[PDB]
Amino acid sequence: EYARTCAQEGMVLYGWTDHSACSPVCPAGMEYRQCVSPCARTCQSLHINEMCQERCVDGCSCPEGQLLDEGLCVESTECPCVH
Amino acid sequence: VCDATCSTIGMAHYLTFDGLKYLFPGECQYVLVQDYCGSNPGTFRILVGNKGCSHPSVKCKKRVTILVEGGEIELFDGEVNVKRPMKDETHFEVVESGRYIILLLGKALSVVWDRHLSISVVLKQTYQEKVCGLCGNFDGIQNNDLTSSNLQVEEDPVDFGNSWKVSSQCADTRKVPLDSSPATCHNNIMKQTMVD
Amino acid sequence: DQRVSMPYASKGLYLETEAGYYKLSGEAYGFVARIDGSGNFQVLLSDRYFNKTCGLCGNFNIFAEDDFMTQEGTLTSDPYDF
Ligand SMILES: *[C@@H]1O[C@H](CO)[C@@H](O)[C@H](O)[C@H]1NC(C)=O
Ligand SMILES: [Ca+2]
Ligand SMILES: [Ca+2]
Repeated sequence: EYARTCAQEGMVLYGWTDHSACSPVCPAGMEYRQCVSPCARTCQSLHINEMCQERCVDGCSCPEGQLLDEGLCVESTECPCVH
Repeated sequence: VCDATCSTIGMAHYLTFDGLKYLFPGECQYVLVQDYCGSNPGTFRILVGNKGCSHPSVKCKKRVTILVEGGEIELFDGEVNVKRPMKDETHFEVVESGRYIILLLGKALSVVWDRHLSISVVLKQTYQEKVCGLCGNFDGIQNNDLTSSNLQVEEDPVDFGNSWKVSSQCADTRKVPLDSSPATCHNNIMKQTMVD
Repeated sequence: DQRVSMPYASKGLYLETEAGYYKLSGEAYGFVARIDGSGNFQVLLSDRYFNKTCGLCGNFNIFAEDDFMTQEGTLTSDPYDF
């Protein structure tokens, strides 16, 4: 809690969970990042930008590649199609 | 060839350039029309966003964000707002005349807004298949306006506009069962005649 | 009572997931709620209700001592009966 409560005030902290030996729970493929953008570029997404000027929010998210596709992190190569 | 015209007749209906009325109740933000389509520079990115507008009512106040010349001018709630002025101000123009907000943006682009819901963008002879979105491609062919963002024609428009939402994680709309009577006129044959 | 799927956007309330965590946004009504995986309610609320609200999360004023004003309105020292 203390992490977020400071973060809300306008001053965020970084990497504190690295040595704390406690990470908040998240499903497979993701673990807790800090200050990920809400507009997670997913798999079946339109490539538009500079509308998501929202503030930055903490939470768990995929690795660098491994785009989101239906609640899991899957590699960008295997983005399916839909019909 | 003349100057075509999108439209939003009512809350959830859409008329294409080539002319194709179709039904699409949405609640997310959607790409009405743009230029960034396939193999193009992508000058303008007119968007539209409705809220509480799957069922038409006194709700469904629209929001419109139009993205041209690296600017951010948008409108809703009666007035227009400049969030980011664009570079070439010379082409910019606003004509608040009568009931409308006539709004030019260039040589071959113009927007009209009834202050309430309607969005009637007007494009010139310039493009001729250089755009895509919910209004189709502006090619003259009238039965290829449902070419989804994944580059295939779809038969069912409710799946189409789902392909054109911006936030790719919001709620896509629901395939409604087809009938001649909306919710109120459903099994309300009396009212159904008076409305008729 | 009817279990619905997710996401869900009726009546101006977008019920979405963000960063693997569930969100409920009421921006028209000026709030954002969410939950994490472990279960930790959080409410981001707009300054429009400055000095107005009163509930279990206290009033949105500046002070942090007076925000036990009961459903009648009574500054109660106890954080429990409140
Ligand atoms: C809160 O409202 C009360 C009653 O109207 C008023 O007396 C008081 O000055 C207000 N305080 C703040 C911090 O706005
Ligand atoms: Ca066409
Ligand atoms: Ca307080």
